Amino acid sequence: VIPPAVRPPRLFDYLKPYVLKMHFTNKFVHAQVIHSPTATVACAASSQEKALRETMGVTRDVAAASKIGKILGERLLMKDIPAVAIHMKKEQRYHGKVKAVIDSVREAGVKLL
Amino acid sequence: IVKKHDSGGLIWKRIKLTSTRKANAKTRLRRVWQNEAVLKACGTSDASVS
Amino acid sequence: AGSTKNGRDSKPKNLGVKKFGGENVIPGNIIVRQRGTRFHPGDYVGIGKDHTLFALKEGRVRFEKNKITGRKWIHVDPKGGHVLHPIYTRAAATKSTQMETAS
Amino acid sequence: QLEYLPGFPRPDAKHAETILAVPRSDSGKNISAKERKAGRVPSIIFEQEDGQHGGNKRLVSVQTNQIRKLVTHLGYSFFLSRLFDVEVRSEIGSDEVIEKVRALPRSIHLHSGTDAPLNVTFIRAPPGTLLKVDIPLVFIGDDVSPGLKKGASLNTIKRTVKFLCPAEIVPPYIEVDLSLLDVGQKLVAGDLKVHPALKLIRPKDEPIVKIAGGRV
Amino acid sequence: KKGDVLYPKRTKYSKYRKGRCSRGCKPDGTKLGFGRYGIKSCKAGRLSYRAIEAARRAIIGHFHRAMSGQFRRNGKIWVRVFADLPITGKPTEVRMGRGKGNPTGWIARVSTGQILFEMDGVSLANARQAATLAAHKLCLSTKFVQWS
RNA sequence: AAACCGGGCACUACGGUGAGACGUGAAAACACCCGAUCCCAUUCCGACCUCGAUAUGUGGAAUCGUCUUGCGCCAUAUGUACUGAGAUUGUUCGGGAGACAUGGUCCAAGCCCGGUGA
RNA sequence: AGCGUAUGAUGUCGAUGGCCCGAGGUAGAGCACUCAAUGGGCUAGGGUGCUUACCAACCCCAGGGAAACUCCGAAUACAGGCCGUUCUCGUUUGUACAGACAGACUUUUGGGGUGCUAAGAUCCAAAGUCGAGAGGGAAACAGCCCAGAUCGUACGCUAAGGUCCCUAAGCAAUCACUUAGUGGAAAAGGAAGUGAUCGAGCGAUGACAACCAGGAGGUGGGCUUGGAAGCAGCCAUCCUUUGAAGAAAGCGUAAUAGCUCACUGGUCUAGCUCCAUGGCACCGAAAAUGUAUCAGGGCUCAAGUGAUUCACCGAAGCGACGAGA
RNA sequence: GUAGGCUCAAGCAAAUCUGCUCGUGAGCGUAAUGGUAUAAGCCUGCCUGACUGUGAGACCGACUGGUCGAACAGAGACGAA
Ligand SMILES: [K+]
Ligand SMILES: [K+]
Ligand SMILES: [Mg+2]
Ligand SMILES: [Mg+2]
Ligand SMILES: [Mg+2]
Ligand SMILES: [Mg+2]
Ligand SMILES: [Mg+2]
Ligand SMILES: [Mg+2]
Ligand SMILES: [Mg+2]
Ligand SMILES: [Mg+2]
Ligand SMILES: [Mg+2]
Ligand SMILES: [Mg+2]
Ligand SMILES: [Mg+2]
Ligand SMILES: [Mg+2]
Ligand SMILES: [Mg+2]
Ligand SMILES: [Mg+2]
Ligand SMILES: [Mg+2]
Ligand SMILES: [Mg+2]
Ligand SMILES: [Mg+2]
Ligand SMILES: [Mg+2]
Ligand SMILES: [Mg+2]
Ligand SMILES: [Mg+2]
Ligand SMILES: [Mg+2]
Ligand SMILES: [Mg+2]
Ligand SMILES: [Mg+2]
Ligand SMILES: [Mg+2]
Ligand SMILES: [Mg+2]
Ligand SMILES: [Mg+2]
Ligand SMILES: [Mg+2]
Ligand SMILES: [Mg+2]
Ligand SMILES: [Mg+2]
Ligand SMILES: [Mg+2]
Ligand SMILES: [Mg+2]
Ligand SMILES: [Mg+2]
Ligand SMILES: [Mg+2]
Ligand SMILES: [Mg+2]
Repeated sequence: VIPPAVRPPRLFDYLKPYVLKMHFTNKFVHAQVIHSPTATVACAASSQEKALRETMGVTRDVAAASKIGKILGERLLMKDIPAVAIHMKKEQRYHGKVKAVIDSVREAGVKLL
Repeated sequence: IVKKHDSGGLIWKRIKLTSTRKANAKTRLRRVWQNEAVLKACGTSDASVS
Repeated sequence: AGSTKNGRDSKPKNLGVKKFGGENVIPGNIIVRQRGTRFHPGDYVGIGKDHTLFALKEGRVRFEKNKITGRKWIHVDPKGGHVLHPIYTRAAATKSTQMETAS
Repeated sequence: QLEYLPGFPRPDAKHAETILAVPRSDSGKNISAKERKAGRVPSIIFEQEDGQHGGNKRLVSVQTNQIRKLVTHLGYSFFLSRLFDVEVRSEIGSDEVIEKVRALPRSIHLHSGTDAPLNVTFIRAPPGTLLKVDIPLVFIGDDVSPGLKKGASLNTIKRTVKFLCPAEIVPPYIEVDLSLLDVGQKLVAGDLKVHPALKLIRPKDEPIVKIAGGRV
Repeated sequence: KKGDVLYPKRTKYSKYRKGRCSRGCKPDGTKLGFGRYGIKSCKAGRLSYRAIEAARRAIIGHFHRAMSGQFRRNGKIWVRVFADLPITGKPTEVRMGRGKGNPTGWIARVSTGQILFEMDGVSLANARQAATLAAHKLCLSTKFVQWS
């Protein structure tokens, strides 16, 4: 079948302008928080960064995803962003690296919307 | 106008298109053509001081 | 003797659009009464169990059409604009006021 | 090398008339009916280049008698596959030449019941312009063919073939020789003898004509 | 098909609207699709399938008689008009309303300019004579068409 | 630093979706090549997905570019169909398709991370 | 419920138009789905005697019908916001009093269904008139055209419709057409009168019509066949000499014979024949008390038809003067 | 009801799987129409919100009456959320 175009969820009562999106490659893990009204990155954490690619041994596994999630949660609380909304792609489930990033963000003290 | 002339028992006679009827139609056409010319000339802009 | 076996029809249902594009709505106003999703719900539009579309916020009806598939959505553009989630107004907006009054 | 090759048909000198046109101030059914009541066919002269924004279009009217005579004498398909000189004057018999152009008649609308001309369309074709033209086919050699001497019948599948043509060497027709055709086998569009600068638009495996088996 | 008389083998519905037939043309003009000669209509109207088959039989018989030997069978006809609309009727001594009547025949709706027959494999004179012979079976005004 | 390159998000049918041909793996990136111990995948199966593992192999599959095109899509005729008002039993004034036909597949363009330039 | 009245109380309306803006799936069109359906190209295959004028699925090309099909798709209409015009409350609502719930006809059968594309039929949509509306026109006339009667006048201007008489006002003006009383009932089809325009073909190289002379040879083509010889039928339909002549277009013969035509030369001399678009005429055209299908006279020496033009007549419409509420 | 997972029908190649075309033509108990693809279809686990009392605001409309519904209180089901 022809795949339908993916739409953001429809607004019901409130805006919720901060959206968390995750990306994983063969070498690095990524996590971007997007400000939807301006299409700008409010906060981002990845193991490809110059300050982070040497402070951890493995930059591609589940442990790296957990570390990047904790770093992103601390950075989000530093920018006074109390809560984010989770966006999963077509192939992403609540398992493995996605689960590690989500659990580390929630454990850092950021509410999930 | 009634256009039923060859059916039924109620006679609606066919009004012949005479030259006098054509003259009246031409007069009505001249009136509507002058009205249309006035509307074309005046339709380019609106009057001010509203 | 002749007899027709066709004499039935059903009562009218009065389906269709009640609020066209640009019309003002208040919460609870029915926008479309339909069978199935002839129009899909958009932002600030609810959908009922008989696929009735109703406004969730005060605002104006706006129609959207997908150019590729032909699917149509109906949105309400809210009168006072978007309202942030209360967790952002309690914390992020107070820090926003602090950042504004420090500037 | 932009000349008709030897041994190929050229446009005839007898039908090389100049089409006379006068300008037309508007478009629509109203002015078209008023022009046809005055004995003129509404028309348009345009070009390929800016198809959006009109084609540098000029609205004209041509005489009904000249168009009817040309379509009757040439034929419908032969009229649409032959270049013409179009002269635009300020009025009929004047001297203020507004445009003198060599144009192809792109389309002509004849009335479905009375076959009176309702619209003629001319596209500007200066040298070096490539036009999609439907060239009619002339079938010769049917009195010499072995297939039709035996009593079989001719299935003429196509009467026109579409070609992309430079404007200089648009053939008025393509002669199809049937003389080496006995019963059963067929000619395709690749078998047509054309100038090398003409390109088939449809695939070469399109059957043109076929001698089908006569009933024993 | 069904040999001579042409109507559908089946229809989705048995009883149709009357419809309107006095209007309708071909807005782009008409050209022959299969043959070199043809018959087109000049008016808009209704033709019964029996009249269409009578005209076809007249063309076929004229080609069968005027040509002999090997060119007798070389004349080919195309029938471009098809009676696919059923008509109904009611018997005598029957009052006006107890439902629609039983189907009684088939008609074809014809527009102005619509091509009715096409001919190939014959001479121009025989095509003209077959067109004249076929026109007398039809209740609509027709015209002889030549490919050009 | 200001441009360029890679990836992620965003924009979007002139920007979509196919086909063919030619290239490209920058000291970097993406993917594949390899495995199935734990998580996960299989109503059988590392086929898919997942978790692992790659001083440098490959761009065969995908992913990037360039052209050629097919459908679409956008723009635009001319004429006709149809139609609103009006009865010279529609001699007028307006609207105007579908199918044709002609061109185009633009221009502009945001944020973050990494690399080269530095 | 909708629609009438009276009397209160509220809105700033109601009505109508402009601009902006919104969803459409009808008319039309088209085949991309469904149904209905035409011709061809390829070949599976079936079946015949390697072969198979026999049919041949699936694809491909051409083609293109539908109220209960839609790749498309109007004009109108409708909803909403704002702003003009009307200065009228005709709007909403309280209270009190109703009547009415049998409708008719006309708008191309060009909004449709049913009926027979019948009905002064019947049933819905959208207008109008009658109902409940007089006046002028349509001979006479509920429903068509024009137009809304408070009253008076022996004043004026107009609408529809008229201007030879009947009958108020033109034997009106200019340019064309018809000679059928067409106008002033009736189709397919026939005939080709009379104009307008554009073609086509032939033509002093002599065309058309007319008169004169030839119209041949292989050949009696082969078959068929009692005979078929140009001419019952089948197949061939070539060639030659020619100025020209068909293996013959008519007739005619049992078959031959014979007489013409196509074709050609001579004489004569100026244009001749058919194609297209549309103009106006002719035939097709028979009912019953009495002409009886311009109302009648009569009209072509238009008072008929097409186009252009000027005056006038014409209503209870509108004005003037006088009078009411 | 919910959470998770999955994607039909038809055609073609190999000749039931595996793939490629294609697009709503499958399914959704039951007529027809409209709708529908990370579903409204199919499979699995647990459940019983197939609750109690209400309801801003609308859609139908002679009236009787019918329909959709954000949201509130209580008691729950499923879900990492
Ligand atoms: K379940
Ligand atoms: K609750
Ligand atoms: Mg009577
Ligand atoms: Mg009467
Ligand atoms: Mg006169
Ligand atoms: Mg007058
Ligand atoms: Mg226009
Ligand atoms: Mg168009
Ligand atoms: Mg239609
Ligand atoms: Mg059609
Ligand atoms: Mg339809
Ligand atoms: Mg409005
Ligand atoms: Mg009653
Ligand atoms: Mg009643
Ligand atoms: Mg009634
Ligand atoms: Mg009507
Ligand atoms: Mg009716
Ligand atoms: Mg009737
Ligand atoms: Mg009646
Ligand atoms: Mg009655
Ligand atoms: Mg009414
Ligand atoms: Mg009464
Ligand atoms: Mg009244
Ligand atoms: Mg009256
Ligand atoms: Mg009277
Ligand atoms: Mg009267
Ligand atoms: Mg009054
Ligand atoms: Mg008098
Ligand atoms: Mg008469
Ligand atoms: Mg007559
Ligand atoms: Mg008598
Ligand atoms: Mg006067
Ligand atoms: Mg008076
Ligand atoms: Mg008065
Ligand atoms: Mg007074
Ligand atoms: Mg799910």
